[PDB]
Amino acid sequence: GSQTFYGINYGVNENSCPTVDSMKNDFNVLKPYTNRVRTFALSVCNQASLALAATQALGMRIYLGMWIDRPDTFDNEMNALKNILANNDVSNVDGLIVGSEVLYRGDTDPQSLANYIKQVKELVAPHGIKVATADVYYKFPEVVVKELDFLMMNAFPYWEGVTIDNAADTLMSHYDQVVGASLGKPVKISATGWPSAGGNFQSSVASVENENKYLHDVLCRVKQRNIDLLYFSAFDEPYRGGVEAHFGVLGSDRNTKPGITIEAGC
Ligand SMILES: OC[C@H]1O[C@@H](O[C@@H]2[C@@H](O)[C@H](O)O[C@H](CO)[C@H]2O)[C@H](O)[C@@H](O)[C@@H]1O
Ligand SMILES: OC[C@H]1O[C@@H](O[C@@H]2[C@@H](O)[C@H](O)O[C@H](CO)[C@H]2O)[C@H](O)[C@@H](O)[C@@H]1O
Repeated sequence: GSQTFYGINYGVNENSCPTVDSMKNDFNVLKPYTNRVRTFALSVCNQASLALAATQALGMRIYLGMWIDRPDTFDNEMNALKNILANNDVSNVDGLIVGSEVLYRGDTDPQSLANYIKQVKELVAPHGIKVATADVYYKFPEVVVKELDFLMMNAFPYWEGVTIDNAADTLMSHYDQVVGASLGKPVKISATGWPSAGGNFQSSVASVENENKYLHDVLCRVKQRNIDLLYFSAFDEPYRGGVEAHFGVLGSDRNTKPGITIEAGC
């Protein structure tokens, strides 16, 4: 069952940073279901350095994310990347995700993002690390795609008001659109998930039964087409509030969630 998830997204509380041992304990709980995790920032809580130590001690692999929005974050994250290359083994890194939903938010223009990606690639390619960026299905302009090794899609049919019966079918449809913008490069999925509590979004209903269904459907669909998927997310995160506090496969105290069965639908 350590093949059930290709990988899993792992959240971090910036106002209450973990330790190496605390990360090791967290990743340990996940080991029966996966061998791979993903972090969202390099410098924040020094999380990238600590997660490399934790994954390596446990024999696991990792995707490393760079968090860029405000102008200063471009300098800070690049300096953190340089420190990582000098202070860490990186042989267990499957990719570097340069920004997440940068174009969706309008943090910067397409040409500027392409230039930053180009600089990142020049630094890590001799270390043997492939580069991507993550964004919504309608935000992959050619000028950005030209600089990538591969593409990663964030897509949540829940935030689209899509009903649970149609949700995984819609995910796959959005995937086909990213392929259309891919220039023939490989396409992966960096994030999708479904909340267990916190109300509804139009016809999209939040419940334990629905998260269970969505998990089964997506795992089946990506297996049929040989698509690599990072599920969102590992544990519930209360400090986000409301619906955003209920995306975990497991609970906030690292116990299992009653009603969730971890398995693929085919
Ligand atoms: O802590 C770094 C940045 O994290 C951002 O939230 C992330 C979300 O975009 C993503 O979808 O989920 C992960 C894990 O739950 C979050 O870390 C914040 O929005 C940023 O303000 C923050 O700098
Ligand atoms: O609350 C805003 C959230 O919006 C999400 O983007 C949505 C996509 O996931 C979804 O597939 O499409 C719709 C537009 O058709 C987007 O709004 C982000 O993924 C979240 O990070 C964000 O919090």
